[PDB]
Amino acid sequence: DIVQHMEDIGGAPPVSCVTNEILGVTCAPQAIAKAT
Amino acid sequence: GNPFQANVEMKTFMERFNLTHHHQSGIYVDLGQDKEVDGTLYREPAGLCPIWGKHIELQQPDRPPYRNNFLEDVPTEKEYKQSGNPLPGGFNLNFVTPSGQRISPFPMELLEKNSNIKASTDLGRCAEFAFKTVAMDKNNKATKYRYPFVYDSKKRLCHILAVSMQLMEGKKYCSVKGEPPDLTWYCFKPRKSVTENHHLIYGSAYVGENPDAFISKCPNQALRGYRFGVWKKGRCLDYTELTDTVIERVESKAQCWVKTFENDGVASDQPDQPHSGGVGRNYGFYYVDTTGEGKCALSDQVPDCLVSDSAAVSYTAAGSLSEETPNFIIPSNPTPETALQCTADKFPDSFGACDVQACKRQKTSCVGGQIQSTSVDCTADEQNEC
Ligand SMILES: *[C@@H]1O[C@H](CO)[C@@H](O)[C@H](O)[C@H]1NC(C)=O
Repeated sequence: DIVQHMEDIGGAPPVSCVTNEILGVTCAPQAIAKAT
Repeated sequence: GNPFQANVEMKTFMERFNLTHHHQSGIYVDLGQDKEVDGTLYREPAGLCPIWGKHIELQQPDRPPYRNNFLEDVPTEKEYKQSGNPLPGGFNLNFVTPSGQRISPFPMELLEKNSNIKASTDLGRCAEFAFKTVAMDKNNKATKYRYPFVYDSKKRLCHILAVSMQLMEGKKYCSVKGEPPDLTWYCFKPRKSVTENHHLIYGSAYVGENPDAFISKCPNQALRGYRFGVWKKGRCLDYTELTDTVIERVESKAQCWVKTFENDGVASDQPDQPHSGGVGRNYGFYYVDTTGEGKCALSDQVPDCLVSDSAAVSYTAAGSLSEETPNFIIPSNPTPETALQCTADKFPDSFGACDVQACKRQKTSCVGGQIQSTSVDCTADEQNEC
């Protein structure tokens, strides 16, 4: 399973926003690249 | 009587070399923690110490739009459609507030005049910033997952990386320079270079949990004039005297510093999901041997003493090539230079018992207002005992 392999080497959660204490909510202005 | 363990000042100084105690994670690849986002467990970099000079080397194809640079934004879907495989861009998080302000890279000037940022050093300010950034899940709820950072001390830019992976290899999953062509991912790995990217500092977001702590707790700099050692049989044995040490001929000290980070025994969390806790061949020193050859001694034994040697420099996988404290880690108000001082007047030459197996003894003294620690020949009759 490719997802297990990715997770194993630190593959990240598929996320669009982050909260930062100084800027608040922070999001991707355009769709993030996905797969093949 | 290990002079390096003899008082409170010394114990604390020495403890800054213990990467198992203070850093507690993989060095080469830091993936020490697991975190849930939407019911899946993800690996998270977790180390408490910043890693000086570490950068992630990319192996994209050598042509536009690829830039082979991990500090470039993660790729947009658009950009990927315009390029083919492998994915372009780099590891930089490219998120913006609704007004368009970037989370990364973030100018240090804006961090030094903001009341939420309580760190004293510029490196801490950047760590703290990273620590105060968590991912949001599919319900827009804050999680406990944090992305690692890289401070660029040359540009005074703090980066949050959208990519926590540090090592990808195997032609099954990634391409080197576009070969094979159908592959999604380019290969990449952690490096330190003898010349490049010394000004880059890589860290898990957890160095900013207590943002000032790296200053007295981590081996930030190379240590000039001493060789790492372990106290054993009543004197300080430097790694040259130990069985498990790896010694290579090197052209310069820089290569040795690179080796402490790149040797295959370094603390790594890379697969199976191991947690080094920071144990591994993380320590070493450059020295000139009795015959005039420059050599590197690599060991997995945490230093608990030092052998004196003006031509030597001790390095760790965490620390810089640089041997002096830079301004970006000095508070706006540690003891790195001062802890090793004495005066002849008070510190007299004390000779330890004879180690009969090696027929040497410790000698400890004050030479040029600094502690000197070496092994000399036992006395004449003491040699009868060898
Ligand atoms: C290094 O760290 C660990 C945990 O604090 C400790 O068990 C180990 O013995 C330490 N080694 C030293 C001080 O040499």
